[PDB]
Amino acid sequence: NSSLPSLRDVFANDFRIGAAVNPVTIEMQKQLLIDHVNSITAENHMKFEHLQPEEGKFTFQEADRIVDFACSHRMAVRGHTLVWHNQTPDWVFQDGQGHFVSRDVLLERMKCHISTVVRRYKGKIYCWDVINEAVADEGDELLRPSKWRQIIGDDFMEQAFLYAYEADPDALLFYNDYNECFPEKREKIFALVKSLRDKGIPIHGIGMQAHWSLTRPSLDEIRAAIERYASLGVVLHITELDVSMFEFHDRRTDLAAPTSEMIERQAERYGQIFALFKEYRDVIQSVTFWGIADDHTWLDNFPVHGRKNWPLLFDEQHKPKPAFWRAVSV
Ligand code: NA
Repeated sequence: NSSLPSLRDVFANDFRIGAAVNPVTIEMQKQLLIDHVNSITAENHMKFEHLQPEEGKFTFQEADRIVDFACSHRMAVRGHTLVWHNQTPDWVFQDGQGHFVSRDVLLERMKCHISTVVRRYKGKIYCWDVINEAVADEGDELLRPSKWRQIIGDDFMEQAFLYAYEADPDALLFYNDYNECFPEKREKIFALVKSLRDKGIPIHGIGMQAHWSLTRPSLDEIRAAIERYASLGVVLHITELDVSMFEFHDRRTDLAAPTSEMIERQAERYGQIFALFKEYRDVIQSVTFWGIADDHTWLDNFPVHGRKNWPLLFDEQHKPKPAFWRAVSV
């Protein structure tokens, strides 16, 4: 690695380079992070259930460690995530009697969470995924069901963005989602963000999770989605990038190593993707991977528990893969 290029330096004129982390992987992958990234996201410890597990009980210790690491290495931090249909405790939606709370009460609890969390990290965290994954991933409706939406109404996203803006008006506020380049879902995401901006809501950015495979989305699809979203005037971040060795239909559990063909195609795929990101450097300002090396990835257990995946630029021994060399040479 002594003579290896540094990802953040190669892309210094193009976008930040980030990694998702937790206190354990910061220790396990510390030198790779130090050597390559200039942005960090908490993989899990800034989600609602990890910050306010019980009402009025805030547990910032893990998030604090992650921010302390970033700040001491001059890394930016993306805050992930305030309002989501997952990893939010049941207390949030319920009264003492157990019934669902009212719209007004859920808005007070949303405001209190957002205010307390965003104000704690103001001046250290420069952007927040305020709404995560509200758009439907299947069927014809615009929006996914969620208790947030059930109890407040469809203006729950408007309110979340306004509460976060009040808590830190210097932050960039994002709508973040996956399968963001499939045309039907891209059109829903575009319509939704257009409608919020058309009302003056402080949404500044779209986060493209980019939980991609070797084949999907196509490069034409990615291009079209970047152009579509940029045409709204928002900032784009690629927020959770990984390139799975398995397509969505491939639920094999048996593979103990990637084939040479998978490794080669993944290298080609990452070179193609980075070439496209560099081409859109004027609208893409950050590319975060959902990890940094193949010794830690949520894809080992999702969508199939207990297998192994190899989605990143560095292998389990933290050495560069064929994908690294193509990514850095665009
Ligand atoms: Na840029």
